[PDB]
Amino acid sequence: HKSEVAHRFKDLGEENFKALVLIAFAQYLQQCPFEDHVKLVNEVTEFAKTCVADESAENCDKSLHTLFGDKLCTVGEMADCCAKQEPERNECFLQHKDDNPNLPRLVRPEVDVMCTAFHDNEETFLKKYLYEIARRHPYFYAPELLFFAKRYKAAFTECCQAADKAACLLPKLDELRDEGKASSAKQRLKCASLQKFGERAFKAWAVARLSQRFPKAEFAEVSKLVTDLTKVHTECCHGDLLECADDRADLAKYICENQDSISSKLKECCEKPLLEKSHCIAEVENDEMPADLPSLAVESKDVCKNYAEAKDVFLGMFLYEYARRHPDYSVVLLLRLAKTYETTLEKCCDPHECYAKVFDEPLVEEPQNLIKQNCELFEQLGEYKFQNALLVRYTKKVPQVSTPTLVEVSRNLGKVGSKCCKHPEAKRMPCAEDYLSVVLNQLCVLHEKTPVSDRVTKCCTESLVNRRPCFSALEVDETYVPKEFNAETFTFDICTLSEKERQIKKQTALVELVKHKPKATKEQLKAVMDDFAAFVEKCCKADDKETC
Ligand SMILES: O=C1CCc2ccc(OCCCCN3CCN(c4cccc(Cl)c4Cl)CC3)cc2N1
Ligand SMILES: COc1c(C)c2c(c(O)c1C/C=C(\C)CCC(=O)O)C(=O)OC2
Repeated sequence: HKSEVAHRFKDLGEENFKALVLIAFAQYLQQCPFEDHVKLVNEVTEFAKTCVADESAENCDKSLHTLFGDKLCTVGEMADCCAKQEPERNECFLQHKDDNPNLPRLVRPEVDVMCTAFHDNEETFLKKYLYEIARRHPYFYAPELLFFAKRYKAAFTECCQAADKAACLLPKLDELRDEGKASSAKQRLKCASLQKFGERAFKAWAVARLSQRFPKAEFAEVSKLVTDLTKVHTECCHGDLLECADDRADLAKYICENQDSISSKLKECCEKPLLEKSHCIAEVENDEMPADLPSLAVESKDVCKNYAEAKDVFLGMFLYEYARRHPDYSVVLLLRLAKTYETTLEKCCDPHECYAKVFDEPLVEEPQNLIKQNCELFEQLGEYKFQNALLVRYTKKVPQVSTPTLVEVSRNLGKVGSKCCKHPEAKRMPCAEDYLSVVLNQLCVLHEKTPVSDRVTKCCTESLVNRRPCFSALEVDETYVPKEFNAETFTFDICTLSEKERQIKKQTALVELVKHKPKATKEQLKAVMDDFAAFVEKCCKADDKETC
């Protein structure tokens, strides 16, 4: 339409619009109180209704960026992003998006406290959810956040009328919260690939993953879906959230109305309501690959004639054909195979006798031996021992990395052994390798915020695919001569916290111990980690309390 806001408002409805806009505000200005934005959002919503009645009305033709930026610049904690033209302002807000914004961790009130607030003002409760999530996750998938919001509303609507509200609601919120971090982590990688590597980098990745999942589809179908997807995530990762959710609603539409040309596993995904549609398709299982499929063609003579007539379309089709056949090959491995074949086709183009042994070119043996060998060690140590085993070997590599970043990163890295070492041989690499680069991007984004090491940054700026191999061969930091002591930190209130929170601290000290004593042997190191745990347990099981 002529007016932009009215088009989105109509398509999405007032409910989603209101939610989508609020999420937009919370992700730009992450510091502003809950109440102050709510005021801004409703003003935009109320104004949105003006343009719906009549698009000709003043200020309606304005772009979504302009309208949003104007109402935000109305609220020493001043970066001063209110800097003239919209190409500058919006990109400014995008620039300032704090991955780790430093906000108090919200504590979870008692079940009875939360249920009553749900009966008082149910609207306010759900808004505070979108608010607090969008603040601490500025690169969260907005339309995926709307889905989680509804599920949040379902848990309270169901449990708070139960006999035992605490046994119902708590298992779920913990479940929702785990999925929250996962949905956030995964979506940050999609924004990193785009904004730090390029649209072609995102297209390539998308082609590969889709191909494995919709192998029954023709090439241009997947090619279509890649274009449509890239446009959704680009909109989302750039603040244009309204266009993001709107397109994604349209994306699922065109998909469910063309299932037979795409996949068979969308059967009941398209049974679920509007939001539940998008979520299902995103996670949908890989469709069975068609039987009686060729391999190659045994190299063709017209290889360089077709590679020059449509390079990307060829390489894309290569990627399509190869990925659709190998559900067991990780996207990272596949992109390596696609990049090894492209450079072979660049130098060689007697071409035939040059690119004959390309498919003979080891890239596959590396991840295989990686997963098999490590899951062995993970079975030997266990999650908390493997985490601990990694916390040392990684602080060793880069002691300069802040302890918090070392902990969470190393924590989440070990958790690979719990997630993917369960699957058969075939479902490991699509699980592990993919999940690894997600956690690896966590480090990169945290590090990029407060950088203190070149080795870490070297891998992050390098090829996204080569991140893992690069990080595994950073050697051990020798020039870490200064290893200053820490008096106050070791001094352990720690007994009112959950068992999980307790271990996290015990792991915080593990890093600090190596940061003070790098060359300290793991044999004398292991002794300290056992006693320090034996001390905390002993001095709280006793009537010492806060004296020991
Ligand atoms: O913040 C820091 C400080 C500096 C630093 C240096 C190196 C580094 O290592 C990344 C490269 C190895 C990746 N491992 C490979 C093994 N892997 C694993 C775990 C369980 C099961 C399975 Cl199957 C597997 Cl493969 C976990 C991920 C991390 C850090 N991090
Ligand atoms: C498997 O998820 C990925 C990942 C991990 C990456 C990329 C990617 O495109 C997708 C597919 C995108 C999806 C499923 C959108 C969901 C929907 O369909 O609504 C990428 O380029 O970097 C990494």
